[PDB]
Amino acid sequence: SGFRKMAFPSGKVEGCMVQVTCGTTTLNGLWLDDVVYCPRHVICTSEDMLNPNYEDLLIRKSNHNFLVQAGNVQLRVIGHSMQNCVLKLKVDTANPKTPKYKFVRIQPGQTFSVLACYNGSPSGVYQCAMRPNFTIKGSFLNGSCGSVGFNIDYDCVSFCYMHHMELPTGVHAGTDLEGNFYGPFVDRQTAQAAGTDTTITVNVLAWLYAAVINGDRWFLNRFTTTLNDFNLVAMKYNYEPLTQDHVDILGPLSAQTGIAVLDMCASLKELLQNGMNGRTILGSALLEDEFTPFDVVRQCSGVTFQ
Amino acid sequence: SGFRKMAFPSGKVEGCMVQVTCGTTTLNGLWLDDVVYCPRHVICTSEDMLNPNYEDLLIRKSNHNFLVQAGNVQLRVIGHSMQNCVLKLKVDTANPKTPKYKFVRIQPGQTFSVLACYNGSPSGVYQCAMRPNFTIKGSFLNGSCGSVGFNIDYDCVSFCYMHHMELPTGVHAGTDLEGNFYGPFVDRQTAQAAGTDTTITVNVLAWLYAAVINGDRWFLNRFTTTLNDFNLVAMKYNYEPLTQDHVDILGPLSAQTGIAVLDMCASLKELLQNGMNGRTILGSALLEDEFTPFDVVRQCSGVTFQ
Ligand SMILES: *[C@H](O)[C@H](C[C@@H]1CCNC1=O)NC(=O)[C@H](CC(C)C)NC(=O)OCc1ccccc1
Ligand SMILES: *[C@H](O)[C@H](C[C@@H]1CCNC1=O)NC(=O)[C@H](CC(C)C)NC(=O)OCc1ccccc1
Repeated sequence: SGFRKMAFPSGKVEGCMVQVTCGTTTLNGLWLDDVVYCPRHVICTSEDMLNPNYEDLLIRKSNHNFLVQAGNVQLRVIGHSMQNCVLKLKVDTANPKTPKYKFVRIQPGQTFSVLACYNGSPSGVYQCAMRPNFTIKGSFLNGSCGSVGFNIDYDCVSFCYMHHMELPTGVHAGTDLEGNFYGPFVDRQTAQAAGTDTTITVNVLAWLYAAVINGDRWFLNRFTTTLNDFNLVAMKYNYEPLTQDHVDILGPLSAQTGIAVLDMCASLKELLQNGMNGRTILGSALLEDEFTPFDVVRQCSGVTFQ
Repeated sequence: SGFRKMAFPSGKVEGCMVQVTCGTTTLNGLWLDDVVYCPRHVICTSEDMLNPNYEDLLIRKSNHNFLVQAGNVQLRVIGHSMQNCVLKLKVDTANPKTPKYKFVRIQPGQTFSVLACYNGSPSGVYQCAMRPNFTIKGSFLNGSCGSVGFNIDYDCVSFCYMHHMELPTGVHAGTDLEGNFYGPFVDRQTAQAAGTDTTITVNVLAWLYAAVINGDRWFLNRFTTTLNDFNLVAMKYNYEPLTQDHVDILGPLSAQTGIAVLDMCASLKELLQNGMNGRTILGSALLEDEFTPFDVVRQCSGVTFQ
């Protein structure tokens, strides 16, 4: 037993990280088949980035201005192009270590693993949630751009995120691998505005279910509640509204625990109005919202990939 | 910026996980060169495990009773032997994906990444600390035995932990890869006693330094303290005593922040006596102690492996 924030095994993605250089900017790219993907601001200098005209900047570049390195061996750029905020470099060699993969645009509230990279070299892996306001709470330094977020189902790697920028708020913003930002963000060095962040209610419930599965059962109470009775309390506390579709997603967890979902909502309601009184749940003094119901079921049994 | 609990990239270790079967028990083994390492209780039935005579149980086994599988391909056992609580299976083929590696016995307070495995197949990765009482707070289900904990320096994998058992307390116990348990534990299914756990003071300070590096600076105060003045407060709160060698380990973090270490101890003293007053530090309502000073410096800049 036990419950930990768990990332996917990163081996399949490690083999796809390369270094992309152009000017003095170096960052990470993703090498799949004969195409390298990286953030398009690799083509900016430090002055460009305040309001870059990316089309005019890319025009001044040719294939040989793009140095791509995988370890110490290397590809040549036989073509380049811009798709939204990513650059695609067509290269000599198809990556021999290309995993089965898809590109997916994930939804707010879903989680993924981030392989943090510097100079094309993997550095660490951790789990993140796409916040309701389309930011992530990451760990990214200069050079980290082009690090990717992914899920593994099967032997199949679903890439969902490429890192581009840190907002002066301290949280992080990026694109899908077609180069479209999550959220309202643009790739320029300007003060940019994330919305109010809300707590992912269905994730908090799933973690309360994980807590019961693991012996933490004190918060379980006497009360019950209705869906709209709870949703009134949810908006008081900036929790995203709970729907019937959320209830049904929790069905498996409800059936393994024998605790009805709105029995679980009633415990959550009192935690929100009464606090935790200095006690803890799965070793945390806060309500955790970065576990999806699938994360919980995975970890609590299943938990197996090619 | 930002600060997250980060595991090492797991690719090098994924290639070493195999399935070891003997009877109906299946668990994970580690395949390095032509030797497979796994917990010796793979040779027990469900009745043996209450007080197994491992030597007498191993004698009834021969090489062909040990089914070792790496993916779907497979090795033959040309020799077996017991070293402390691990079985070593000499096998046909040297693992083509063997990384450069060493076996190390880590010290209390150090951290490592755990690659959780089931049926020889990697499932997830997360970071753990060896507690002062030689347990870890893990996430392990049935079948997880033989999963390993490791560090990466270089391209060099330092294996330090193999998982064996869950204590009725809920925390986890295991051996080094020479088969010697961390702590007083034995591999039998008996109620077993971990000591009082203490908080790793030097790790908490390192995380407070990480907090200051990342903008969380409210806890920084006015006071100072002496080493033994702090150590009196530390034993009140079951914190391990702070020594001069701990101070010097924190030197780098002190010099990047400009905050003297016993200036940092004074802030920690007031957190311990006054609580956090419902505020948070790096998004946590508790004092975190599973980051070493090296973890902090790694993540806060460096953070790069083969
Ligand atoms: C790409 O490597 C970099 C990632 C930033 C670096 C600091 N923390 C991150 O997540 N992205 C940028 O530098 C980005 C470039 C624009 C053209 C998109 N600008 C940016 O994110 O400004 C925020 C910032 C810059 C430098 C240090 C701290 C924050
Ligand atoms: C090895 O796969 C297994 C790992 C346990 C399984 C449950 N959570 C774990 O960490 N180890 C054992 O089953 C161990 C065998 C002895 C001969 C060492 N016995 C044990 O740990 O008992 C505790 C336990 C057993 C089953 C479920 C929950 C706890």
